[PDB]
Amino acid sequence: KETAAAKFERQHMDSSTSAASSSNYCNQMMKSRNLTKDRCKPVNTFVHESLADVQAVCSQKNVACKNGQTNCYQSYSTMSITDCRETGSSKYPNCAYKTTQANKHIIVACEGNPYVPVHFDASV
Repeated sequence: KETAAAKFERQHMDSSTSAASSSNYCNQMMKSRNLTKDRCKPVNTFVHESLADVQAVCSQKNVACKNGQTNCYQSYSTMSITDCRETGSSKYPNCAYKTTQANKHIIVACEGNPYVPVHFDASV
């Protein structure tokens, strides 16, 4: 709500493009969202759907988190997703990514207040 909803939006949201067809997306994005900062994560998923669209999921199909469970919700249909996948070997500022584009469904956890997604569980 104050750091979680921001945390999620930081990592997973990109509602400015309907998609992403190129490794350029991933490389710029990870950098942009300073996701390479200090230590760039191996793999990250960006949702190309309006933030509202994503919040909406908080009141869709109720599932089981890959941990505790419910408070986990699954997207009815298919979401425009972009997968960012590390590539460039070495453990330093050397971070390159490949841009894989899918159309999968999302599993999100939601801290309502109104509703705000805070943790992006599995991407299908």
